[PDB]
Amino acid sequence: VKQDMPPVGGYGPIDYKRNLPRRGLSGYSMFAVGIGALLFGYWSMMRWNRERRRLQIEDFEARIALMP
Amino acid sequence: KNFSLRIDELEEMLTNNRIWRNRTVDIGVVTAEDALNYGFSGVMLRGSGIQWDL
Repeated sequence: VKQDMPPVGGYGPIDYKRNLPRRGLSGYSMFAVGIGALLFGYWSMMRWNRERRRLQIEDFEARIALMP
Repeated sequence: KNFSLRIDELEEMLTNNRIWRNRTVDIGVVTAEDALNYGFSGVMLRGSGIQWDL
């Protein structure tokens, strides 16, 4: 007989498309989430600085009463 | 099959990497007159201008 290696009835297709999905976002979405996180940080820090100045006024009362 | 996938993944990795692109943009410019008379061949002559293939 003859037992070389041919392909049996042809083989399949080999792909060559530049497969790129551009999985990302939109610039409006970026700007929205950035401004939202920024405003959240600014508000919470504003409330914390208010509380902190209250406590620093309490330290003022401490040194003012203690002085004589 | 696997190498078609792997070379798509190399194009995934590099190739619109900002740092590699803007690392190498405008270096090694070769005019076609010089590409002929300086005796370059193959990948250079494909890579600049003339439509030649052995």
